[PDB]
Order: sequence, then structure tokens, then C-alpha cells
Amino acid sequence: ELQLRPYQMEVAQPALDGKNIIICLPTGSGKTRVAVYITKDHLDKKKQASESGKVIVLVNKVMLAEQLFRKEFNPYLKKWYRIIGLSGDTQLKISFPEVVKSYDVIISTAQILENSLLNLESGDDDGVQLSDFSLIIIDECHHTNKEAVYNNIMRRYLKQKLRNNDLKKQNKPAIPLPQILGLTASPGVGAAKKQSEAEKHILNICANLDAFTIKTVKENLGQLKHQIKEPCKKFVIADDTRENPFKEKLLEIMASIQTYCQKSPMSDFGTQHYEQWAIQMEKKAAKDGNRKDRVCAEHLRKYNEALQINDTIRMIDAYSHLETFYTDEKEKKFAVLNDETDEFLMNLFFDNKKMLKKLAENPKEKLIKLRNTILEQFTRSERGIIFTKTRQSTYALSQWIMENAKFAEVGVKAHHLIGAGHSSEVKPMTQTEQKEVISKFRTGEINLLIATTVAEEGLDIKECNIVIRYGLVTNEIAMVQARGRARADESTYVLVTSSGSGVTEREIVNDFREKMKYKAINRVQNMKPEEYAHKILELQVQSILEKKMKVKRSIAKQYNDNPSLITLLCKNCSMLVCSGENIHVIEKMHHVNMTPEFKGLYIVRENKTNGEIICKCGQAWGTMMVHKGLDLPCLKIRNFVVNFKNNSPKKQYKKWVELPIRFPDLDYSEYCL
RNA sequence: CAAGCCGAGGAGAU
RNA sequence: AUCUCCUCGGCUUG
Ligand SMILES: Nc1ncnc2c1ncn2[C@@H]1O[C@H](COP(=O)(O)OP(=O)(O)O)[C@@H](O)[C@H]1O
Ligand code: ALF
Ligand SMILES: [Zn+2]
Repeated sequence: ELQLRPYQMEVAQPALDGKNIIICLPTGSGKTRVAVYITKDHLDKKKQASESGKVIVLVNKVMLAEQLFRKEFNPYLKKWYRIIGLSGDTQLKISFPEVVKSYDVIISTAQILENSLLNLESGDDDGVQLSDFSLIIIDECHHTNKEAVYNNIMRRYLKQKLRNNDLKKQNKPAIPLPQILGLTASPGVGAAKKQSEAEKHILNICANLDAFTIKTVKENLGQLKHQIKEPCKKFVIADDTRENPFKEKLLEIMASIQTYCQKSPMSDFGTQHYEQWAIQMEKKAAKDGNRKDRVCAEHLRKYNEALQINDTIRMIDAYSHLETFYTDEKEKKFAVLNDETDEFLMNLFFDNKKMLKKLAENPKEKLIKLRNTILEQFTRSERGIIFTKTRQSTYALSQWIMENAKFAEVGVKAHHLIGAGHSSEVKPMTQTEQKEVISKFRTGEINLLIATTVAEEGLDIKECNIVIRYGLVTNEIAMVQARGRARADESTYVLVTSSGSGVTEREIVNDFREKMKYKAINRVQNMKPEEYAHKILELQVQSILEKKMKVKRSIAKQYNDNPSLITLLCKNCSMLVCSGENIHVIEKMHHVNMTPEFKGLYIVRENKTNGEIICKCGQAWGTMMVHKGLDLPCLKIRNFVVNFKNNSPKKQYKKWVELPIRFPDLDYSEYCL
């Protein structure tokens, strides 16, 4: 019961035979269906040729594999060919390499394939080679960039093609190369002010994919323009003239402190510059081992973060933020006990804690304007999406909807969604839970979704009525793909932000960028095949040379692997904590210090199962990892400082890998008895 | 369900 | 060439 549309056939017509190419069309245009038709045709062709038919699909997002397998690929091609879908959630009880030759239609996340290839290179596992496949398909080709996943794969493919081209003039024997297909909407641009640079970017993409063409549609183009409707653009601007009372009280506290330790901002409050100088102050103070400098800088950084959320968020949230913060601080110090600097700071806070708590309840905003727009549009509808920067923002919006009685009066449903993985002060969602909330939305049980970048790509929905960004602009690709998800016959696109910032300017950029994309695409579609080949070959060669250079510099990077040359100190107090040798490793990942001569030092805490460690000052250090019955105390380099044996250059890495010198794996024979 | 390692991209600054 | 903030994927342990 497979179906196709005219423009679909037109755009794919080259690839139906040979022509490893790309496809560029707006969202929800049957790209997936195009791919499915091509898969079926390609395999049928292989069978009629008495030749092995292997296909594979690659998606950046884990959600997307399940989506494609569920709704598009498995249904149509189930009867004809075996199909299977893989991801991180899935368990490859068989393995990858084996299923490569079992199900004959693979769908997989990228890093899986790469991992198998890399293992093959290592020889640890049988692994897999490109030859095994006959047709490699891709989605969201735009990711194919300097060190992106896809690009790693393609770099291998390109290398092999160069070898085959070398053989072409040396020896008849050659190694097969699978046909490569590409599927995207916006190949995107590398932030090029000029359109010549943009067309160069495009050509770089094509070369990274052995494109031979972009091959967009022209003839049925009108049918598509009719078929697909663009949401009406809407600018929303709100200025934070109010909020002076509360914010200014806090700003005065900040000034008090910068004077309290001679902190010259050299910039304003409510930005990143201030944060970054605060961090550089922290760096300097650790290089000094001095207090009142990194600690005060860190507290000021916390305050600036509170302010910057205030720029877009209800102040109550910032008060809760810092309330929890200093709560933990007091708990740490009491646990340690069970100086003037911290005393000044904590008291300085608590002196205004309750008063500022009272202030936080006062009204007077962008949030109000957003509520108005949402309510109005929902009444107009008689589904909704929100994008913004931070998960915390999504939660705050959900609370704002929950508490505000007007939204209840409207009856609009709403729930927040955020990305999998833990991001430090947010409860990490679950892939399963993401599916749940998504279906709740797709079942009408949720009418107003909240999401981060993850939602911007894929997440195909039949029809969404409202799309509203809230103070979120990064790059045109993000914005355009976000607009694509509107998907309703009558769609609306909104963008909210302050008028002081250049956010609106960035929006206008992305508009101009969209224009430039076509301006360049039409310049390349109408290009010489020979000149096209020359440019693409040069770009592919350049990319491969760059990768080789990067590999060589990386190889020369880590060569020291010194056993014990150092001393690890606490960073608040420059107190000795460990030595170069007393450390040991487990899982070739973690580090630990047994030899309870260390144990005489550290302190423990736990509240709410791997308990946390803290210093004799109160500095946080690490966790108590349960491994093989042992409660090994594992520490994070991110919260300590170095001193070499010689010349004492104080340094700091945040990641053990940064450090070339090596430590040994633990031998339990020591701990016996 | 918790914790940890690595890689990547983009926003901002040098 | 380099630093900070937000997102993706994979890997391990409980
Ligand atoms: N042969 C066809 N005839 C009509 N509509 C189709 C056909 N194939 C796919 N579609 C439509 O295309 C949509 C899927 O588009 P898809 O390519 O998956 O989105 P995107 O292009 O954003 O990845 C479906 O909602 C379906 O209605
Ligand atoms: F391939 Al699309 F939106 F165009 F997921
Ligand atoms: Zn300490």
C-alpha cells in the first residue's frame, strides 16, 4: 500500500539509479516516505540483480529511530523484508555486527555504527565495515560538520573513495563503495555574512557526503507551495522597566561585596562577562591558594546567575535557588563542625533572606505578556509548544500555568519536557518518560508542551497550532527547524524577547540567512558537473588531511603517564589531600584514595544513595562509590588543585583525561583481610 | 532508580 | 589557537 507524490518522485528520480546524492525539502513533505520508497526500490533492484541488498539508516536523535521504525519503515516494508530498530535504549543481545547480516534493513543511531567500526579497527570485536552495506542513508545531514559523528563516518568513506580512485589509474581491482543518500531540510550555513561563503559551506557539506547534487524540486514546486503552509511570523517584545525594587536590593548587595573584596567588574551586572571574570578570579585564587578571592568570586557568580534568570524568570525562583544554595552551605559547615569570610557572606545573605522572600511575592514583565499571548491563542483555537534555553525555565512555565487561574479557566493542558541525562540541578527525564509525555500531547491529554533543543529536530506531529519561543535565539537552523514543527494547516510562529538585547537582531539575521540559502543553492544547482567535481574533490581531500593532522597532534598529546609526580590539594584550603601514588583506578574510569591515612581527612554527608564527601573546611570533594562491596571513596578532580614536585605551577583541569600522567589499576589483593 | 567516564554541536567571551 | 554556559550520543558501576 506504498504511495508516492509527484515531487517526491522527481526529487528522488536520480537516486533511483546510482547518484549518491542529497535531498532538500521543507519539513513534513514525505522525506521519510521518500526514503522508504527508495529503500524498497533499491532492495528490489538488488534482488533482481541477484546481488545482496543491505540498507542502513542513521539518525542523530535516539527518539527518531523509534519514530521511523514505528510509523514509516516497519509498516510498509515489513512483509517484503526483515526490519529492525536499534538505539541506546535497546539491548543488542545478539550484537551489532551479526544483525548487520540478519535483518537486512537496519535502523540505528550513528554512534553505534561508529563504535562497531572503531572496535573493528581495534580488533577487539569482529566489528563491521562499510562494504557490508550497499546503501547508507542519513537524516539531518546538516550535522555533517568539522567533527560531527556523521562526518567521522563519511571521512572513512571518503578515504576509501580516494583509494579506489588511486586504483583506477593503477590497478583494475577495487573495493566497493555503498551508495550514500542524504535527507535534510536546511543544509544550513556556517554563520557567513557573505553568500559566497555560504555557497562554499554548502559545497563543503556536499563534499562531506559525496553529493553530486542537492537536487531540489522545481516543476511540481507550486503544488508543494499550495500543500504546505508557513506560519505567520509574530514578534513580541517586553521591557523589564519594573522589578526595580527587588533586583536593585540584590544589586546593592553585590556592590557591597565587590567592595568587600575589591572586586573590579570592568563590566555590568547581568551578563556572561561578569560570570567569566568571576571564574578567572577563581582560577587566580586557586593559583594563589588564597581565600576571599575565589570563594567571594564564586558567590558573586551565583548572584549574577540569579540576576540573569531574573531577567526572564520570576524572582521567587532565584530566591529558591539561593535559598537551597546557602541551605547546603550551612549544612556542610555544621556537618564539618559536628571564618570571617563565610560568616560575613552567610550573615549578609540571611539578614535579607526573609525580607527578600517577602519582596518576591510582589508583582512587577515578559512573563505576563507571554501568558496573555498563550491565553489568547488558545481561545482562538477553542495544542501548543514552547521553546526556551533552560529546563528550569520549562518547569517554571509549567508552575506558572498550574498556579495561574486564567489558564485553568481556558482549560488548556500543559506539561514540561526536558532532555535525558542529568544537567546539574534538574531531575533527569527518561527516554520512556519522554515518549509518554509526547503521546500525552499527541493524544490531546497535553495541550501545551515545553521543551528544549531536543524538540527542535524531528518530533514529527500531524498538526500543532501554536509555536512560541521565549527568549531563545542561537542560529537560523534552530529557528527554522523549530518553525517546521508547527505542522498545522493554519500555523502561527512567535518569538518573544527583550528589546534591549540584540535578540530580535539575531532573529532578523536568521531570516536573511534563510534567504541566502536559496540564493546559494540556486547558484550551485546550476553549476558545471566538472567544476562541481573539482570543488568537491578538493574539499574532501582537505577534510581528510585535516583529520589526519588532528589525529597526529592527538597522538603526540598524551605520552607522559607519570606514576607519581604531584600532590593534590583542596582548593578552598590549599591543604594536602593526596599524593601522586596513593591513588588508584577502577573501571579504567574512576580514581580513589584508600590508605586510610587519607581517611583521617574527609567527611561525609547524605540527604534527600552514594553519599557525598566534603572537606575539613566544607569544600565538596566527591562520592562514596559502591564497587564490589568496597565503599571506595571516589573524588572529582574538578574540585581539587595540583602541585607538581618541581617549581609548583598550580594548575587545574576539571577532567582527569586532561592530565597525561597515568595512575594504576587497583589490585584487591592489597585489601584482603 | 542512582552515580560516574568520554566524544560532539551550538550560544557567549579571549 | 583558547575559556565559560545549554543540548545530543555513547560507555561503565551500583
Ligand atoms: N505518498 C504520500 N502522499 C501524501 N502524503 C504523504 C506521502 N508520503 C508522506 N506523506 C506525508 O508526509 C508526512 C511525513 O513527512 P516527513 O518527510 O516524515 O517529515 P520531514 O520531511 O519533516 O522529515 C506525513 O505526515 C504524510 O502525511
Ligand atoms: F526530515 Al524533517 F522535519 F524535514 F524531520
Ligand atoms: Zn579544604
